[PDB]
Amino acid sequence: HKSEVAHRFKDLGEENFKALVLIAFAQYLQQCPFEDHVKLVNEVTEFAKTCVADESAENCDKSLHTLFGDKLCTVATLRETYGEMADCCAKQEPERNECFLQHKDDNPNLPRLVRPEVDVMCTAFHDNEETFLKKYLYEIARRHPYFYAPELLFFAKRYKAAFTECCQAADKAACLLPKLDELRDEGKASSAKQRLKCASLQKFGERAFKAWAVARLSQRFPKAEFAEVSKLVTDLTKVHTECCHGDLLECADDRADLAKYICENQDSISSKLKECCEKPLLEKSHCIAEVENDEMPADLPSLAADFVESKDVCKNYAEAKDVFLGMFLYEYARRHPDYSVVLLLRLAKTYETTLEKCCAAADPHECYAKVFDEFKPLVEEPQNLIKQNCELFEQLGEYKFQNALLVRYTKKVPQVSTPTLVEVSRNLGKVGSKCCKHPEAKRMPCAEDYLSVVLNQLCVLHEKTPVSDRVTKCCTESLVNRRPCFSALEVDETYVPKEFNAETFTFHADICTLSEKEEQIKKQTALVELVKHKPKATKEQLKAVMDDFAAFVEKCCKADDKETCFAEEGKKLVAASQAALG
Ligand SMILES: CN(C)c1cccc2c(S(=O)(=O)N[C@@H](CC(N)=O)C(=O)O)cccc12
Ligand SMILES: CN(C)c1cccc2c(S(=O)(=O)N[C@@H](CC(N)=O)C(=O)O)cccc12
Ligand SMILES: CCCCCCCCCCCCCC(=O)O
Ligand SMILES: CCCCCCCCCCCCCC(=O)O
Ligand SMILES: CCCCCCCCCCCCCC(=O)O
Ligand SMILES: CCCCCCCCCCCCCC(=O)O
Repeated sequence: HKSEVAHRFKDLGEENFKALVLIAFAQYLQQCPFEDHVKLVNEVTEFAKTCVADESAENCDKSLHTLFGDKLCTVATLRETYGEMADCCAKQEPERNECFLQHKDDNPNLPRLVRPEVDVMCTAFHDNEETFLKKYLYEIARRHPYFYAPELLFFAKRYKAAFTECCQAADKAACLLPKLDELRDEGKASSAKQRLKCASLQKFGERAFKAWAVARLSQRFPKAEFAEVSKLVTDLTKVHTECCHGDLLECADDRADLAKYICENQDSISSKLKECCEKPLLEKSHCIAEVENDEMPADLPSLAADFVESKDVCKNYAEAKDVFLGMFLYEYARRHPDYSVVLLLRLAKTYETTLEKCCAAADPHECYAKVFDEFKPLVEEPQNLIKQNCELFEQLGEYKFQNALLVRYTKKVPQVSTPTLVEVSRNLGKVGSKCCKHPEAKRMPCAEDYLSVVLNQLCVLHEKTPVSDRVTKCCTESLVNRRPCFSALEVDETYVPKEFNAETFTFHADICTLSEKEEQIKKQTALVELVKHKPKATKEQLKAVMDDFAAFVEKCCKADDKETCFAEEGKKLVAASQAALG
C-alpha cells in the first residue's frame, strides 16, 4: 500500500522482522560489532511501528531500498572501517544499492567460529536466550553474505529447539552435540548447493539452468502440464538470477510472488502443496522449495511413441529446438523421480546430439530409431556404483568404508595433500551412511545432492592449491560430466613413491588418551602415507599391515608402561611391514 515497510512489518510480525533486519545489516556491514547492529535494528523497528500507526507518517512512503540505504549511510565510522564502500553513499538510488552489492565480501577474514563447551552454551542460553541466539545469528550471517536471510532464520529456530530440548536433558552433551553437528552439516550443504547453482548460472549460462529446473521440477510436479512447468521454470530462473546477484529485497519479492502463484494454482501443480500453502508467509516459500515429489499419473504413454516412433520428430524439433528438448526432459523426468537430475540432463544431451546428426540424413527415422538403446549404459552406470558401494558399506561399517575409499583414491591421485585426502574420503564415507539407509528408489537423488557438495568443496581447495591436471579437468568440465569424470580417474602409474620417513610411522601412547575422532584420523593419516610410500601394495598386503597395526595399538594401550611398548613394538611393526611390502 502507501507504506512498504509497514506492510512488511504486518506480514512478518515483529519477532521475524527484527531477526531479518539484523541478518540483513550483518550481511552488508560485516565488520561492525554486534552492539552497533542491535541499535540499527531497534531504530528501524521503532520507525516501522511509526508507519504501522500512521501510513502517511514522514519517510514511510519511501521504498525499502532507499530506507535501507539511508540507514547504512548513517554509520559514521563507515569510511574509516569500510573505506571505499563509503563512496557508495554519494551515489543516488538505484545506483547506490548496486554499489553496496559490489562490496559484499563473499569471503571476509574473520576467525573461525569455535564451539564453546556444552555447559557454557546451555548456561548462557538459560541466562539470556535472546542475545545468545541473536549474537550467533549475527556471527553466522556476517560470515555468509549470500546465504538467503529467511533461510538463515529457519535454522535459528531449529537451533533454539535443540537447546530447549537438550539443556534440560540428563546428559546434555549426548543430546545436543549430535544435533549441532547435524545442523552444521545441513547448513554447509545448503550453502554449497546455493553457491553451486549461482556459479552454474554464471558460467554455463541461462539455458543450462533452465534445463536443470525443467528436470527437477518435472520430477516434483509430475501431474503438472508442460505449459505450467515452463512458466514455473521461467519465474524460478528469474528468482535465482536476482537472488544470486545478492539483492535480498528483490530476491524476497520474486520468491513471495512465485509462492503465492503456485498456491493459487496448487490444484493444477501438485497435491503435496496443501500443507505448505497454509503455513506463514515466511515458510510457504521454503516448504514449497523442498516439497516431496507428488505421485506420478498412472496412465502415462511410452516415451518412444512421441520421441522415437512418430515420423514428425525432426519436423517438431526444427520448429523449436529447445522447447522440443524441453518436452523430452519433462516427459522423461516425470516418469523417473528415481533418477538424479544430472543423469536426466545427460540423457537429454545424448538425445540432442543424436537428433542433430540424424535429422540431417537421408532417412531420419532409421538413424535415430535405436536411441533409447543408447541410454541404457548411461543409466546403468550410476545405479551399479550405488549398489556396489552401498553393499560394501553394509559389510564394513562407516569407518572401514572410509578407509577403503582412502586406499582407492590415494592411489588414483597420489599428489593431493594427505589432510585433503583424509577429509574428502571421510565426507564421501558419510554420504554412504546417509544415502544407503534409503530404498533403491531414493538413492540416486540423495547421493547427487550430497556428492555435489563434497565435490566442489574438493575443487575449491584444489583451485587454490593446484596439484593435478586430471583433477582440474574434472573440476572445470561441464557440471553434468563432473562426477563421471572423477569416477573415470584411473590409478596413477606415473607416480613415484614418497621416500620413507621414519617419523611418519612412529606412534606414541598419546594415541590412547585421544578421542575417537582424533584417533581415527591419526590412523587414517598414517594409512594415506603408507599407500603414498608403497602405491603398488595390494588390498591383501595392506590389509595385513592394518590388522597388525590394529593389534599393535590395542595391545600397547592396555599394557603397563605405554611409551616403552609403542617404541619397542613400533620398531618391530615398521621393520616387519617394510619386509612384507618389499
Ligand atoms: C545452518 N548453517 C547456517 C550453519 C550453522 C552452523 C555452522 C555453519 C558453518 S561452519 O562455520 O561450521 N564451517 C565453515 C566455516 C568455518 N568457520 O569453519 C566451513 O567449514 O565451510 C558453515 C555454513 C553453515 C553453517
Ligand atoms: C518457493 N519458490 C519461490 C521457490 C524458491 C526456490 C526454489 C524452488 C524450487 S527448487 O526445485 O529449485 N528447490 C531447490 C531447493 C532450493 N535450493 O531452494 C532444490 O531442490 O534444489 C522449486 C519450487 C519453488 C522454489
Ligand atoms: C543459524 C543461526 C543460529 C545460531 C545458533 C548457533 C549456536 C551454536 C553455536 C555453535 C557454532 C559453532 C559452529 C559448529 O557447530 O561447529
Ligand atoms: C524451456 C526448455 C529449456 C531447456 C532446454 C533443454 C536442453 C537440454 C540439453 C541439456 C544441456 C546440458 C547443459 C549443460 O551443459 O550443463
Ligand atoms: C528496511 C529493512 C527491510 C526489511 C527486509 C526484510 C524483507 C523480507 C521480506 C520477506 C519475504 C519472504 C519471502 C520468501 O518467502 O522467501
Ligand atoms: C612402512 C611400514 C609402516 C607401517 C605403519 C602402519 C600404518 C598403517 C595403519 C593404518 C591404520 C589401519 C586402520 C585401522 O586400524 O582402523
